[PDB]
Amino acid sequence: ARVTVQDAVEKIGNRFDLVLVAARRARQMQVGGKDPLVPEENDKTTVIALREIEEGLINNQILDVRERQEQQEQEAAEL
Amino acid sequence: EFDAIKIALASPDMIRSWSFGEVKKPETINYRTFKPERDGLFCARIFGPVKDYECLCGKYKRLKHRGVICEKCGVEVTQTKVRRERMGHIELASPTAHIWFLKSLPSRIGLLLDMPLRDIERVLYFESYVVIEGGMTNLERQQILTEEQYLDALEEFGDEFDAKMGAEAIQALLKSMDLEQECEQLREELNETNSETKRKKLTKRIKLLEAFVQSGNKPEWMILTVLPVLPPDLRPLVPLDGGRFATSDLNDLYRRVINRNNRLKRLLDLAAPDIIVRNEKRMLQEAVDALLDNGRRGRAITGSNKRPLKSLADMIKGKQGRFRQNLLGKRVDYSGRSVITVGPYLRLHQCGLPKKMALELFKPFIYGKLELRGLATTIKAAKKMVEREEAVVWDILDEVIREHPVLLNRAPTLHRLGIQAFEPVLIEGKAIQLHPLVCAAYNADFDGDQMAVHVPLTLEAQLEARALMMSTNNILSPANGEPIIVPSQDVVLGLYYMTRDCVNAKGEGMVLTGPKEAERLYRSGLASLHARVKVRITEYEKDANGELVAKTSLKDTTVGRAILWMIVPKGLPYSIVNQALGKKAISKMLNTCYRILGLKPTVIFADQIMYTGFAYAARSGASVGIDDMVIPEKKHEIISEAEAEVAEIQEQFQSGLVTAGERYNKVIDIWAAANDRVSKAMMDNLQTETVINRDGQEEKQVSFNSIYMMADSGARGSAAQIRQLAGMRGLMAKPDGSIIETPITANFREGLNVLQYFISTHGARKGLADTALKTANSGYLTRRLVDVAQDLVVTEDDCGTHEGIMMTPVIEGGDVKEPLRDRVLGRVTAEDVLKPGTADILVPRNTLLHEQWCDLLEENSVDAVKVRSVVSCDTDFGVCAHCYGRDLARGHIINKGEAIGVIAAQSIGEPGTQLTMRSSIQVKNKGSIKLSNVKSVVNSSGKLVITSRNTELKLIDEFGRTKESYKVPYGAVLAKGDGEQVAGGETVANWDPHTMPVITEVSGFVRFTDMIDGQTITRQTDELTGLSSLVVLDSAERTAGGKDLRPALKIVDAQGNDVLIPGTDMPAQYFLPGKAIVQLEDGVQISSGDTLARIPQITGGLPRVADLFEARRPKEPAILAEISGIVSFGKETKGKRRLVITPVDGSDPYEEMIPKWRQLNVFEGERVERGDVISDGPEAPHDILRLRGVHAVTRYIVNEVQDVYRLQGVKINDKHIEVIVRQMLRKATIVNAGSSDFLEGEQVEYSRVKIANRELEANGKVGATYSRDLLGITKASLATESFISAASFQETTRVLTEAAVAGKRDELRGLKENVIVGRLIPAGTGYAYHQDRMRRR
Amino acid sequence: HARSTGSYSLVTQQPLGGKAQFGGQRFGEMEVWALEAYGAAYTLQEMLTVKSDDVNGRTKMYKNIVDGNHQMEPGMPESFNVLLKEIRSLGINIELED
DNA sequence: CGTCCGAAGAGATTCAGAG
DNA sequence: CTCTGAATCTCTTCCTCGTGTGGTCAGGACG
RNA sequence: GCAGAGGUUCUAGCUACACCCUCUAUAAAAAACUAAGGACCACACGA
Ligand SMILES: [Mg+2]
Repeated sequence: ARVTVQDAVEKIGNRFDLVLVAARRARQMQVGGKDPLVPEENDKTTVIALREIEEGLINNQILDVRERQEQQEQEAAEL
Repeated sequence: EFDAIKIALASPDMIRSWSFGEVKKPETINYRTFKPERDGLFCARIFGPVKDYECLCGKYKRLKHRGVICEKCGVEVTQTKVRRERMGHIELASPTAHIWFLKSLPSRIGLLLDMPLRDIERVLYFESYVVIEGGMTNLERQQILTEEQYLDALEEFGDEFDAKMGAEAIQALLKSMDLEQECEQLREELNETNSETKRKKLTKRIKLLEAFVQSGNKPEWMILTVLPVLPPDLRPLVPLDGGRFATSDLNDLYRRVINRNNRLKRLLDLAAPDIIVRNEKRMLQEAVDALLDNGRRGRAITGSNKRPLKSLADMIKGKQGRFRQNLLGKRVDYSGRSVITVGPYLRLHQCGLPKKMALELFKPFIYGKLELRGLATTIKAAKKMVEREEAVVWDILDEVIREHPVLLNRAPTLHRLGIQAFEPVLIEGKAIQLHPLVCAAYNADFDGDQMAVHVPLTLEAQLEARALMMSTNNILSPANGEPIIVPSQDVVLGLYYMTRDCVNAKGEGMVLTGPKEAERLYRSGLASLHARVKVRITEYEKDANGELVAKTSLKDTTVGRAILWMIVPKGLPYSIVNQALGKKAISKMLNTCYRILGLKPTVIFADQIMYTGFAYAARSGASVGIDDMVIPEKKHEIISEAEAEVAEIQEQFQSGLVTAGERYNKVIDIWAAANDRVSKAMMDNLQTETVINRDGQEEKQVSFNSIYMMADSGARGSAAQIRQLAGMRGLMAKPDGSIIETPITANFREGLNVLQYFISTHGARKGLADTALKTANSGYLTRRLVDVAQDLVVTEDDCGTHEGIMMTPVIEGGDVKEPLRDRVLGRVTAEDVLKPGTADILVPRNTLLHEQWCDLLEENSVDAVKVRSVVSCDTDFGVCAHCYGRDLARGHIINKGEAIGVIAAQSIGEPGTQLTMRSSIQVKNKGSIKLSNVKSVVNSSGKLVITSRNTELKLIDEFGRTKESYKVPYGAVLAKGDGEQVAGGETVANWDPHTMPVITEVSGFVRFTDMIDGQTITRQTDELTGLSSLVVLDSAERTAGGKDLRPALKIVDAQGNDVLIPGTDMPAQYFLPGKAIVQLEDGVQISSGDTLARIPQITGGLPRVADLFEARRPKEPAILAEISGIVSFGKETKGKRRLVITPVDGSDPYEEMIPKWRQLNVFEGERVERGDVISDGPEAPHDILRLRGVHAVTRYIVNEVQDVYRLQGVKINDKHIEVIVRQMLRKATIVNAGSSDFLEGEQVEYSRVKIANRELEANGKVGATYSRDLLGITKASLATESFISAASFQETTRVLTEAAVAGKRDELRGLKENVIVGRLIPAGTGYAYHQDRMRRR
Repeated sequence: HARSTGSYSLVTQQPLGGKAQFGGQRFGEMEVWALEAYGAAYTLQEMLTVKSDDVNGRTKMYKNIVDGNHQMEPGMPESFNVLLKEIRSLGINIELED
């Protein structure tokens, strides 16, 4: 569980792009079969995305490059 | 999905294209059967089938039959929702003018034809004939000709000449006129005529014609041949009410219009007599007028219950109109309401919420979880399971409320923090539980106060609610950096009781190992809660580079203060918990915790401090009782003295020594003195009377009385609110505001006399009615503030602009109202600040001034700091982050994107409910005195006199700061010199308030030039001193014989030669105006600084703020020097005196008319710069902006509105006022077109002209110059490039009419436009999407 | 007065003037301003479009939440279409560019 | 069985004073 | 005699949400 | 399971937001199940 998103916004100094990136992460977790990298503690997707951002391993750049790589092996799937 | 929205005049062919039919029967339905009329307002063939994919007959009733009409009735079969968009038209037999363009204030139809509106709506009402194509006649194309004059023309103009009448006649005029020809015809009249008013009217006509030669609009389209009808589902039959089917709405107006149209058709085919046809045409015109805009004529057509029936314009304007009732703010699903409950056990990140409310709001989530877990196969079974409230449903519910924020929402959401997110805690009950700390932010009571709860649905919504709207994320109010979740009422009282001390309390003296031992002693009951005992504490400080060092010492304190030490986080020092800890102390504590520790430690500390305050307030038992409020023993003697004094005053008045006015003033003064004395006696009895020992003989301590603790702590109460309990209630005013002579002597602890309670209820009813009016006024002001804003968002990060406003601590004659530390905090400077050491970069150019920088500023003793103002920002369609500054809600620079216009508007409008409605100069403290822009000459008395007018005493202390500032009236003598150290408590300048001296600059012999005793200045007698004094007769009183000659005073030496001004060839002449007493006659030498002639001589509430923000010109505006130069006079006050100022170098094309009753501070022998005041009184912001500049007017309005807010004890950061003012003056006027496409008369948004001229100056071309102008909020908001924003605000009919005439296209791009449409908002998370959309175009 | 989904109004504002009639509380103009002051553009958009009057939006949102994917299909408020029809009916062509 | 009848301010509009 | 400023007249709102009630075109008879 | 019909129940049930199976012109071995309408003006009251 979480109460505040302070450390997250020192991680992402926008307070607005943070919502967008964590929303994309939550969308990946729900719509897709993406496994959250931080193991949940009976937490919802919208708060586990903020937990992922808190550890600093998930933000706009890493999310963008990760989805780009997934698309790359999506073209490469059919060779 | 879709691009910009455009609006234009509706062509008749376009209306035909819209309509899917043409209604002919007035009847709407049959009552025999609810089937719609075959050709009526509700019709299947015209507007689609009534039922979902079924025909009227029922031949086709399946989805496969889509796209094919019926056979017997020929009605299309499609979805019923198609009935909400299919329109129809009415083929009017006679064309009818659209009332919006007809009865407009500028009268579009009348203005386009350049003929008066009286004539226009005379010919509409068939009571005067216009003359179409008059031709070879005396009558012209635009000519009035009523019945008798028409007959006179007809009987002798029996040629082919025709003069049509009616709306058809105006349609003929509009067809005949060519718009381009009229423009090129009126261009030369515009270029020739020099009359300002006449040219203003010509430009207004030319604008209208141009707005029609540019837009694809024809003037003839204003007269409407065909009247469109709404889809039936938008104006339905209304509920049956048992089959009653009845409501006075559009259906009724449409019925009457169709009836009149059918009558006109019948009369036209029948060839009825022209009088009857004309009357029926007038009836049809009136019917169409009532349909479009009822109430735009004298009689608003009235339906059942004798009330105006809503028209097609009454549902687009007003509070109940579609805009403000269904688009600006609309009702929502997933919403519930209940009364609120304290529930102190909660943390501010969470709130209580009833099980029923969580079950109803989260029904789709519960259904989804049931389907996922397979408890119910289908939504239908799951819905039945939710109805049964089966135990499995509650366990599922607890899963969907784990991390699902809800938006608690109080009804009067005055500011941003009105709605906040919370993690719901499922509680059994029916009342929402609101955290105690956020009640102050919500301004929410527990007296039946209800607040709605909204459930964010999408991951984006819940996520942004958690990240932004959580009470943990809202600690500092947007209005000011001060915390908003501060312990407010009860927890503060508990802390105040906790942090005190008896001089002799149980368990006082022994040393304590730490706070744990203090808690052990208090809980065990062997030591009092507040006993002065030395404790050992491990105080943590982060003086290192982020590392926290530990300091252990034996600080003398009390047990109660030691209890709080375990609550506070490590970083906070012990000096913050060692005081009485009132409301202000706790606010400062929380602010320091936020600025040092951060956000999460501040949240945890606030929760813990709330817990301890509540617990130890419960343990305190701080009750209230009769013995708790003490009557002063001296109150009786004070009352006796006051009665004796009023008796003496009345006896004096009876004899006649003092009349009514001075007697009333004396009685009021002595009663106020008695009230002050009894208040002081009450305070002494309430805080000093307490006698308690120290195991010795006798000692006196601060009282522990219940009411004193509940008032002094700031928990709840004030000075007057405690005076009205034990001391005299005071003089209570009548409804009109004049004070009752005899006060309410009795207090509330004692009884009140019946008359005393009558005066009390007079005051109470006055206050209640004032509040009832003031809340509405503040709501209107908040609406205006929001809507002049909402297009201003932080679009950039920096602009590299060196411009700004020089922030200086404000002095209004008294002490420092706001120090520079609290005035520039959180704002980014524009130029490097320097300490007394020159060329010192104390603070760099573009660094935000956080707490550390401001603290450094105070110890370096800075005086004025130039700072980047939002007004000075040159960013287009927004402002940059640096020019704005701190968010005031988070300890960092404003985020790139965040909407600050709405934040500022809400911050300004929130305290509107808390507002109201209705010599000599002495130095205060030790310090140096220096004068700014001063000219002085030493006199024979050794004193100092001023030659300038704006000399203004600034008191500089030994630190270099300005402790005091005083305005020096002209001619006031200064006892001390420049730079001379003065001791506080002695006057330095004194003057006669009712005298304007004409003190001479240079001493010498003065000869009476042009002085005639009898013609110009009469030698009046003196009955007081025995020596006659010459008094200059007034110009108006004196005749023209003595008026043509100009009074003057020539300066000469002993040899008779003229004396010239030092450095000026002009002799030092002095003009004596009317009513100037000259004691010194001719032949008398005058020393320097000697008086020549003794020339003799508001609101601060919500209306003042409204006037300031609407830029209302004051009733007595102050005249400002338009140009810089010497002053000359023209007319002999022939009704209106004229004044001319001519510069030494430039020309003098400016003349101003000044009434005689206006006092003038300027003479004709002194130099005045541009913007210097001439008359006396309030000065309009327009003149300040025109002359002194945009920065000067911004500073003036900021200072005025802050001074208005200062008196009510509410503080708002100046950046909000600055951004609102920037939105006010966003319009500009192009004085010279230059090479730009913009016309001179045209006013365009300052962003447009700035972009255009910066592009023109980018290359070798020269950009066009402009003149910015300041207009009020309610005028800046309507005058905006967005029609859909001005229409939603006010004057919707006028805004829509102007937009339809203009053909202007709204590009959205504003918060409120995108709100009305329903798309993403360019404020927060939507700003990135909008910028991506722009970069993709 | 808690409510999730219910019968809708003429203008298709779903809450149907909340009272005994099962209704949602008017998210008035002040509350819209309050969300505007926040960096709120998704919760505001959802509760001024997909939660109130977008018929296709409302149906899609309900089906999505019961599906478990809290995804907003934006669409357009039907109140704006009503406003367009009312302004057109006055005789003032107000339309949208594609 | 269906069918035809106060208050408060702004701005436009007269309206007026003075050469 | 034609505009100038000024008085006169007309428009346009004048908070923001709840909860209980109650009253509302009303064609009417004839082919 | 997207255009229709039938089935064991209960007139009718074809995804109508909607619940099971069959096929493209033919009707039954089969238990959990069903409905998709609804304004304005006034009064009083609460914050
Ligand atoms: Mg309350």
